[PDB]
Amino acid sequence: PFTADKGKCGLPEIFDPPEELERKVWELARLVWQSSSVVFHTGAGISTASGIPDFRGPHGVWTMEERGLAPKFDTTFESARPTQTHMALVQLERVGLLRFLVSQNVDGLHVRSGFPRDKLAELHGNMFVEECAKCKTQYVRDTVVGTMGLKATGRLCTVACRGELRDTILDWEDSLPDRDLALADEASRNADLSITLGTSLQIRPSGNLPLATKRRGGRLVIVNLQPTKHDRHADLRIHGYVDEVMTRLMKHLGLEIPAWDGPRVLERALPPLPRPPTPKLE
Ligand SMILES: Nc1ncnc2c1ncn2[C@@H]1O[C@H](COP(=O)(O)OP(=O)(O)OC[C@H]2O[C@H](O)[C@H](O)[C@@H]2O)[C@@H](O)[C@H]1O
Ligand SMILES: Nc1cc(Cl)c(S(N)(=O)=O)cc1S(N)(=O)=O
Ligand SMILES: [Cl-]
Ligand SMILES: [Zn+2]
Repeated sequence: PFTADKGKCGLPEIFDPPEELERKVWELARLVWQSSSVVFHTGAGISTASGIPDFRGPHGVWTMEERGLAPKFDTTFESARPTQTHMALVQLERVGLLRFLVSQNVDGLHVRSGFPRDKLAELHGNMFVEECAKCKTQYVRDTVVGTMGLKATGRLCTVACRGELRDTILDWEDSLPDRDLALADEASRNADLSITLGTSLQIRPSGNLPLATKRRGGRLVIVNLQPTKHDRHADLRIHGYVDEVMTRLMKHLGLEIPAWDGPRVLERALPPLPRPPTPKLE
């Protein structure tokens, strides 16, 4: 924990100028239109505009620690609202343009946004989620589960079990959940487009999954203000605020970003809603 490798922290931000930013989000739209199977990979960068500081940005948890400063939260995890980017990802799944969502975020915001859990891999856990050791039944709580590191929460399974409920927050030494990692790897490998949003891609294996898309001629788009570990491997790197990128993209795709009704859990994805017809491309 103390010596744990926190990676490259506080690298300078890159800002694509407006003309170039506009061009690259139109190119992103084209890649989304052309793709049979789109997988999104999300990290701390997608929750910064809700007041949750990232890890390795200029004011990241780890960056600030490295300079002897403190991170600053503008929300609690319970009062955090899903961003435009979160709500855009809900809509893209609803209209069938998102096959799978792989997240490193423990903030519970994808679940609470109404994103279907059967299309979500939560690689590092979910702070609102506790799991029964005996029957592996998961409980999505309305409050943060008070422990980390897969500890006993003090609550017992209510399954028609009295099993010990434990948090789902990995500590440094913990293996990733095999179900989430298995499904994330399968999605990434079979995707012909992987789009990274607000991740520096420094954590193995989470950060390596988008590269798996590149096998058998898949395309990789990295959306990030800072450089990322796999920048060289990207077909497209967009240096801009993920909210500006996702709003411009939804506008290109002719989709509205849906209203957040407040914290809501959806276990299973629906058949796709209607979507606009595809533009002519070539
Ligand atoms: N609004 C924004 N728009 C675009 N990029 C942004 C924005 N805000 C931040 N960024 C970028 O978002 C990126 C966030 O990168 P990192 O902070 O490493 O977060 P991770 O998800 O990859 O951390 C992985 C794990 O590491 C931890 O130990 C935990 O275990 C994590 O789950 C930066 O490069 C920012 O430039
Ligand atoms: N950015 C961030 C910072 C912290 Cl400190 C935590 S944690 N360890 O308190 O869950 C979680 C996140 S996020 N939004 O990536 O889930
Ligand atoms: Cl909190
Ligand atoms: Zn149980």
